[PDB]
Amino acid sequence: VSAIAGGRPMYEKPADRRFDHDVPEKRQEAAMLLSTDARLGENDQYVL
Amino acid sequence: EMSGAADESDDEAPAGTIRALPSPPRGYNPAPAPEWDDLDVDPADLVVIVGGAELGPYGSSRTRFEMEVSGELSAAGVLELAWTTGMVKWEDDPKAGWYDTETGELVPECEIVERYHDAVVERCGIREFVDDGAIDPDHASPLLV
Amino acid sequence: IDLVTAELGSDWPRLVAPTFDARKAVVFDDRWASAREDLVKLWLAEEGDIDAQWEQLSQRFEGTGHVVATQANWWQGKALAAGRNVHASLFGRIAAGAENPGKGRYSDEVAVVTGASKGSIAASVVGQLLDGGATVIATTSRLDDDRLAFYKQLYRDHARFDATLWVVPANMASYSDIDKLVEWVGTEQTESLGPQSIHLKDAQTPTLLFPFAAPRVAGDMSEVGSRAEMEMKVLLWAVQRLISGLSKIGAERDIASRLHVVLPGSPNRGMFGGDGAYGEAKSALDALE
Amino acid sequence: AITALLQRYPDAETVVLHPADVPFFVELCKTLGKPVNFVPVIDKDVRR
Amino acid sequence: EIRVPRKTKLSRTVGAQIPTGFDPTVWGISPDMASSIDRVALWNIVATVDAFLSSGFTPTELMRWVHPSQVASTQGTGMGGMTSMQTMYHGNLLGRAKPNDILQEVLPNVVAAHVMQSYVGGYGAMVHPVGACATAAVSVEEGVDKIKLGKADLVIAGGFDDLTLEAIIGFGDMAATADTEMMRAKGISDSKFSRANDRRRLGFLEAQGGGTILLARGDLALKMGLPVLAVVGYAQSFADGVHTSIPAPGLGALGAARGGRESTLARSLAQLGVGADDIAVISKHDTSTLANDPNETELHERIADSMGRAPGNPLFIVSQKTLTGHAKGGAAVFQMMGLCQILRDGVIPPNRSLDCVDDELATSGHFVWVREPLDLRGKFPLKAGLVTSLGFGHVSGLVALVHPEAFIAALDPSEREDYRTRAEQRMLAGQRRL
Amino acid sequence: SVFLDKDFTFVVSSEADARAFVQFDPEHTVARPLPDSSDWEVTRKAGTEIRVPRKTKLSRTVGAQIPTGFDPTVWGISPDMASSIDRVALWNIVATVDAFLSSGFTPTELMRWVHPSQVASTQGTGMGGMTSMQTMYHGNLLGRAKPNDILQEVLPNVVAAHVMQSYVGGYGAMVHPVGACATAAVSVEEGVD
Repeated sequence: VSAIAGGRPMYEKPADRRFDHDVPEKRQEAAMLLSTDARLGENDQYVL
Repeated sequence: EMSGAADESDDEAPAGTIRALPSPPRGYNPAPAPEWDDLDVDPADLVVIVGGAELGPYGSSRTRFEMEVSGELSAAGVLELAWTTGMVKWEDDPKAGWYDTETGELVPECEIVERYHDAVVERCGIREFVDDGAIDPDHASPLLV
Repeated sequence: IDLVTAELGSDWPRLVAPTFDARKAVVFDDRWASAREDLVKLWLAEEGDIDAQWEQLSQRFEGTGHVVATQANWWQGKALAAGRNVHASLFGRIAAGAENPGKGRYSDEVAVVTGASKGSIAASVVGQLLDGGATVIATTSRLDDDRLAFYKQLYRDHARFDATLWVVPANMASYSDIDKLVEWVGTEQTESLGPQSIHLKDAQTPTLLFPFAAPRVAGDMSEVGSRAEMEMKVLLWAVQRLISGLSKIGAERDIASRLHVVLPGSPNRGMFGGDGAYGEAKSALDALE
Repeated sequence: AITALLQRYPDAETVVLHPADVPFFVELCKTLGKPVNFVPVIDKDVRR
Repeated sequence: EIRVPRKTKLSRTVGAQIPTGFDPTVWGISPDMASSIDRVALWNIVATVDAFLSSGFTPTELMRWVHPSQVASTQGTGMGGMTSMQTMYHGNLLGRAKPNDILQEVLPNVVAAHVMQSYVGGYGAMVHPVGACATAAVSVEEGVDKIKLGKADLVIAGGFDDLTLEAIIGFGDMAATADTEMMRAKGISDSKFSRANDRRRLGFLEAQGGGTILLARGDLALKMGLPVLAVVGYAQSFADGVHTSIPAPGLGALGAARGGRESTLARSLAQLGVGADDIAVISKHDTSTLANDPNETELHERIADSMGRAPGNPLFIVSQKTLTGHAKGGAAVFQMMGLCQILRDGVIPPNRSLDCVDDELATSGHFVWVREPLDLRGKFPLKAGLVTSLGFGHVSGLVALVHPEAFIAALDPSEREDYRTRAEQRMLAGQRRL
Repeated sequence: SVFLDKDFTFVVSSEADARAFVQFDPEHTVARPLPDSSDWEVTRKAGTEIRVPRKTKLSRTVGAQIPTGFDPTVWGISPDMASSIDRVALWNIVATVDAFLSSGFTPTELMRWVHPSQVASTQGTGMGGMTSMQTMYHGNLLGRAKPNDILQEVLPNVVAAHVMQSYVGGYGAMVHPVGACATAAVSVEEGVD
């Protein structure tokens, strides 16, 4: 009901979790796909 | 003396009639050591490739694989391509054999390489686009404003 | 244009047509890639025993070494087992080659060689320069892939560490080519990536210069008899402009480095009457000195 | 003689007579000096 | 409002095209079929016939061992029916006489539908993936999926696409295709312009064609007594993720190597008693584009790195796109075909279009790019290949292929010997039929 | 398609467009530089092929159509997406969002419980990208300005590819059945598989 009224339900994502810190995340790009259990923390609002 | 030696030739008699053809394709096994248990693996849960084929710029899977691995066709390579390209035809009319489809001439299996393959290589694989649609993208493509 | 043709002849205007353009150049700086493929081909095809001098020669060719090529050799060697006699010889020789690779050194030479083609003196010089850890500019008159494939074969054999080879279409008969070539040889050594790909002309100050370019007598256009006149431009005058050209670059870009030009003099003028070409043409090199 | 030839070409032992070699043999039966002792093919000419 | 005829000159003068003089008629397709169906249909129809010819001929022989509803058809397309599509949109707007069956014939599924009507006559599953460039490997994945769940015991997997006018102008506009006017300026002949992993790689050559494979249950293949070309140890498609950037290529195919010894890639191998080092060959998508080649290389480099690939035991990689060009739909099947032929013959095909390896690729040590054929004889065996394909819009895929003789080891010596007897008899009868 | 019986009156055209004219006709068309304006005159002789506009009346006057006034913009789709993508894409994109809304919202919440490569997309089409297809074959033959991304946007798989790029961002499987009329149920089958 919050989505229907406000026009909220469609948000096109900037993909923050991908690039979050320019230098390491491009380096961490490999390390993420490689190791199984690496995931998002909720507390930072979905950080990679 | 040496120009003369080069200028003085001679013909050593060579009588040769060569042909090109082969036995049906065989398989060469590889040497592999395997320590295995039999009953352990469920055959119902395994996926196995029974067969396969392709139609592409180099012809079927047989001719394409020859061009990829070798770089040149065998006897069966040119024979198959000349057949697929429609260079050679089969008539039950008298003389009963393989015939050239373009000029209507009887052909054996040997001359297939000599009479065709030069033209086969050009008109197979990658080449300038031959127009079967009466339109050339690169030259002239119909526009309407 | 009819009068100009009447004086000079038919072949001169047609052969003087421009050839060189800055976009057709090809650079091979990779040893690391070619050395790896070179070793595995040896390892698989090994037949001859340890008594071979080729193994010592190939080891000197495999002397190109860094973290990259070591990671190749040290691996296929460590993966090798005790399975057979060849495996015992390969493993030991490879471990020794892996050790000699770690301490490997290099030299540096910057050379420009013309007339480098197949089955020639200069081709033997080129591979040897590459054997000496040099940087070599190699020119070829025929740009066809059959000539292009040859230099790739020659490089992947005789290349050491620090070795970079350069092959280009070139015509020594064209003054435009000479000016355009050295303008390419002397500019930047820079590669700009914008929206598009622009390679700024590679600048390497030539140490050695080898004008071994050798026109041969082939007269299909009927050019016969006028060639000794035209080659005097090529063998000397155009060399003079070639020497002058690299002198400008050296002076403009301000190097005190001396370009060593080896002048391919013909042996002992006047005591042979049978050569007909070499003996007479190269006696003016004393005048050039 | 048979052994001498097919020793040189051992593949002749494992393979089919080529589809183009069949008309050749039937053709040779028709041009043979003394008529063939057998019937090479069942066809319209079987009476002949 | 008037529409007045004009013309345009375009960049692409060359494509990889089926050899001139090809006819479906020579193969024996009736003229009625040739008319009524799209050109793309003639490709998948003949390919299916020749695909069967590898083992059996009469498609109803399958109904001897199997209930017809257990026959499946999984056939991918990037587009498919292209001609029939461009035939309607021209024709209708042009009021020209065009066929009434157009929209039926433009359905990318209708092509193998035509094959099922004309040939197999199976009562079972039909699926038709769209993987863009990756449909072929994506198709294999679902063909594999259909069998293991008992939905169908026999599947046909494959992909096909065509090269037409407006297929070219879409790529050339998208900038993804190599510009021929630039290639001739660099002194590049038509055969040499598709170069994978090369420093000079200018973008992909577009091609046309189709190919298919017959995937079956291992138990059925023994029972029917057909040839075993290879074991499919795994198949997967993989997406990438959220990003704005257009050159940024999908890396998501790495998900198969996740977990190490617990990874899908290694466990697939381990079940055959095969290690990570035992994958000698990877068949890259190798589009020859500047975007795909280094990324797919980094991808294959990393999937090896984490799984504990022994240092400097590099995956020897073939590029078939340098030869056959890039056919969108039938890409990974031609690679699938080549990989089977790699396993049985042992021979690892060269990339003969490679003048120089890209200096960027040096950072990958688990990858080797071979310019000349390494031919493996009887004393030099091989084990397992991997087909990888990256489609448009985060379509990525991986198919692990393993040598047939790994399967024969599960029969016990008595039954193993009994199977070789049947397979030998089939080859002789197969050579006959062919 | 009609053949011109007698030479058409000259018309002014650019050098690039007029040289193109010559590439089709060339015995049948004639083009000249106009010395002052540098442009070219295009004169079609007799024997040229002309395509002349006409019309047709058709049988189907009615269809089942999404309620008039529907906008992907109202749902919150950005204008850049609406432009670049086919109409069919707007259907699958909004539907996917509302499909998630049944349970969770943020597509990355799936990556909390699951490794991203375990997220799959099985999406069927009978044709799909129809607009983008008809847009190229008209546009190209008509030389009208049309988008460069056309062939990418006509791939029946590209629509959910657009959704995976814009929303879920999964690292896992993508399959795109063609079932003609049956794709939907055919898609479920493979989604189950």
